[PDB]
Amino acid sequence: MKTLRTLKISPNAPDINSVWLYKGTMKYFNNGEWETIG
Amino acid sequence: MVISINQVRQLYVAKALKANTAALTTAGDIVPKADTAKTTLYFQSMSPAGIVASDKINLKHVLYAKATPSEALAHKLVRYSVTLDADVSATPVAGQNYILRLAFRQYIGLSEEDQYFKYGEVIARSGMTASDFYKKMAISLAKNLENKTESTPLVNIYLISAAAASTDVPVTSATKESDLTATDYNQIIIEETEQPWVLGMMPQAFIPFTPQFLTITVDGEDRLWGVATVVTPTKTVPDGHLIADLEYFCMGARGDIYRGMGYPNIIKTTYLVDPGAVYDVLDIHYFYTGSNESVQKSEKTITLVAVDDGSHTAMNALIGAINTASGLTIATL
Amino acid sequence: MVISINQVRQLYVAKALLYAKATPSEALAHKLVRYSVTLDADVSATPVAGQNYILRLAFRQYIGLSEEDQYFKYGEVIARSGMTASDFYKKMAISLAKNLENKTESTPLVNIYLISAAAASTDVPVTSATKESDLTATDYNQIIIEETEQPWVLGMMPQAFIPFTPQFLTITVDGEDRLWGVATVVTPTKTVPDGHLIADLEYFCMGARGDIYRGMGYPNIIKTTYLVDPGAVYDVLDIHYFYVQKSEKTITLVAVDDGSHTAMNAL
Repeated sequence: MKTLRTLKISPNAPDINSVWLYKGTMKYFNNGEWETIG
Repeated sequence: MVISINQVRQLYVAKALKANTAALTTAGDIVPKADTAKTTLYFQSMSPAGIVASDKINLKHVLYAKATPSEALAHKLVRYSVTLDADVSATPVAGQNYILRLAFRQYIGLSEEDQYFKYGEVIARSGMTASDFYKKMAISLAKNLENKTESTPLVNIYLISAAAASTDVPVTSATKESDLTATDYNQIIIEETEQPWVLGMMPQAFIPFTPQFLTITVDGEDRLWGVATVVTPTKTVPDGHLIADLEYFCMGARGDIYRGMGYPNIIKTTYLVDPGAVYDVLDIHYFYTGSNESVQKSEKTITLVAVDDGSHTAMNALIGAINTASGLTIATL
Repeated sequence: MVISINQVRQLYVAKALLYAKATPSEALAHKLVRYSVTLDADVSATPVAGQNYILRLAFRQYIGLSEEDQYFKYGEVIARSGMTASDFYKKMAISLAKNLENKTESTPLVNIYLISAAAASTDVPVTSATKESDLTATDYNQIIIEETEQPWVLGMMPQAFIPFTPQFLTITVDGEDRLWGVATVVTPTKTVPDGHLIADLEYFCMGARGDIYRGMGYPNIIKTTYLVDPGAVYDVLDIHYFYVQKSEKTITLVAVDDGSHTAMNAL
């Protein structure tokens, strides 16, 4: 469905078509929220 | 409202039923006259300018005679019950846009090729239930459809509370959701409305409709979000705007065909149908054959309309006066 | 129809009373081929919710005589999230019946049945008029596609059949494309009776003694009364005899079968 081609290492939140990486927690933007992977 | 004819058709408004020619005093009186041999039937009536008789019906040359009630000629308005499709999701999925396309088919022009579409849209929220969906859907539909400065009204929108289930909750463009406080809404009723009417110039016409749904992305699947079924009709357009058009046409077979044309230089006909009253119709269809070789039939009909109040009082007395005079067996509605 | 002869074959009807051997009516009944269509448990026992499930029937001998006369009829059902195994077999048997057993098709192709899990020996018939409300049960374990009896004209259109093969397209399982089902030739249940094969045989073998120009030049013919009813089932006797060089000869005796083999065991 929705393909993501980037992974971003930032304390802040990236653009919503990117993966949020911060110190050991991975997040992604699904259904209007940043959804924690874990 | 121009109608078809088999051949010429004459109408006589029965506003009061008398028993003699001498009792005809007010415009709208009628009396069925016949022989004691029952070989000729005619209707003497009181015109707005004197006594006038109808044509002479040969009682051997009748084809059919039938009497139509008022509720047979009342148009049942079409209702459509819009609900959420339970197979797709019984609750609104969050973040999806719920668009509904109402497809009108006989908008202003006379064909199915003159079409019109009105939309309503709801973007669903995280805690939006089914009733809060139907509230915001009907607020959005009535905001688009029933604006005050439209050319004509198209459809009426009605919520139904699941506790009531038989009383329509009217939703207009002025309606706020502060007014709609019930928490159990299960459907949105969309129902067609009665178009305007001018006698002779604008006939009684209706714009039919169907609700159609755009697809939503439910679980990675583009599914259309709802179903629209046609529930049984609960309203009727009364007979009065149909009979006044039936009199406006049939008063040119007796009277003037030039109605209004060179405007101050016209004969003006007085019409005895009140358009805000229901009527019952009786169609005596008959013919004429000549003597030896003129055996072709001149198949014509004489219409009689009587105003009726619930139980058909004035028509069943009209038929009872015709049946004892003519010897016919017209059935009583 | 035209048969291959050992220089002659003459049929005599026993309506009332080298080798010789009687043939029962069960031997001359074409057992209609049944295929049982299921979902294979290797891929999934549940319909995968995003996939299109398409079944292809590959007919042969459709209108001509060859296996190059190939007819392809399709059934399809897209699975949903809440679809069960019994909702799949119900919705495909509806989809197969609209394509195969509708009003418009020029010839009968196949019969479509739904076996229920509670009634394993009872097959419910599905046609194009059948709606999803009629298939009320929630335990459907397979779909049966069975051959049909084709139209038959006496002596002008013989008894022949259109064989088929249910074949499956590929669904995406876990990122790989695999076939969604298994077709299995189970043992046949219903047959085709002998009345249409014997009445064409009696139509042919009576031209051996009588009129060979059957209806050619229709006002000037010799009409021959045929003594075989195509609505019965017949047991067949078959005596093969001969006459330096032999001239081999055949006699065929048919009699009505009432379920036991009387009137041919009485002959």
